[PDB]
Amino acid sequence: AYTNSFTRGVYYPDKVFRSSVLHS
Amino acid sequence: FQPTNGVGYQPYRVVVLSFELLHAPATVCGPKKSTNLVKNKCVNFNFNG
Repeated sequence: AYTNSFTRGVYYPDKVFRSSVLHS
Repeated sequence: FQPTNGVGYQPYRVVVLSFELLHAPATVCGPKKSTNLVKNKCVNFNFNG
């Protein structure tokens, strides 16, 4: 069986807080 | 390992301390003391290094 990983799998790459920003 | 062996072949004990620097809360700190906190004034802060 197979399924679609729509948008899941994103995890905090760093243990530092950020706010209202688009970080690459 | 024999006591008569050359120093190059003599046994050496090795310990490697590995630590990752500041990215999260910490539990191993040095002997530094602490001080009270003051707000609304320009100060030199040192939070966990």
